Amino acid sequence: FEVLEKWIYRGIIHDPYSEFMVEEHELRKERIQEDYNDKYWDQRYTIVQQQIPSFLQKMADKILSTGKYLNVVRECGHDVTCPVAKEIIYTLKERAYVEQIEKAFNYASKVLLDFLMEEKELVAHLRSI
Amino acid sequence: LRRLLVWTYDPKIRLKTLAALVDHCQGRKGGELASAVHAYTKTGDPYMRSLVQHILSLVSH
Amino acid sequence: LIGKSINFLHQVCHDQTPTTKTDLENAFQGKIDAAYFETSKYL
Repeated sequence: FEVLEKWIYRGIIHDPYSEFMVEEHELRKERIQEDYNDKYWDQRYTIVQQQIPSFLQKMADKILSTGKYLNVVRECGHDVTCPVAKEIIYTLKERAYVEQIEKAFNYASKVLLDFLMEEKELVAHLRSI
Repeated sequence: LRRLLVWTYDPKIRLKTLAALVDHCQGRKGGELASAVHAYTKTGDPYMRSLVQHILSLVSH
Repeated sequence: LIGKSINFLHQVCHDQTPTTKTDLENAFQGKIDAAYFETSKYL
């Protein structure tokens, strides 16, 4: 869960091994300064079945989408960090993990959507279409 | 203590790992040695990673 | 590039500044960019 919180609160993995259920394909040498695949939302940040612990399978889509949103704000120059972090543990048929995953999810989407709707304005891009 | 198992458990790994690291880092100095000790923190491996990471912090100072 | 820019700034172009401002969890990308910005800008 510390490796998880590293992937969650900032888009960079601060673990210098890859054990985690998310892996990053290296498609950085195909699409750079242009998108012709939409690699972020297809399979660059993908999940792997045999690293799912089978109690995070209910949260799996959420866990993936969280840090996938963080990368495209942490890359361009916006300072983002954790708003708060708290310990989560596998407990028997009870969850510390769900409450942090949901708050993490809303923080992910809120910082991406707020940063985009002000700098690199989507509003004018849709209006000029 | 079961013929000295539980005495031996804490220095056992620390003897194998350091005896490995002294002959793996011979011919290597500076940043190349600092990478050769950060070479061991790579399958995650919490039992070995807890052991190496304090030594590496002084080594790469 | 920081070390190059500040050494060219010292030995040739004077108005010297010293002190231009396991993991540290993103302190490299913060210290290095700030130092780089200041040294090359003043040059």
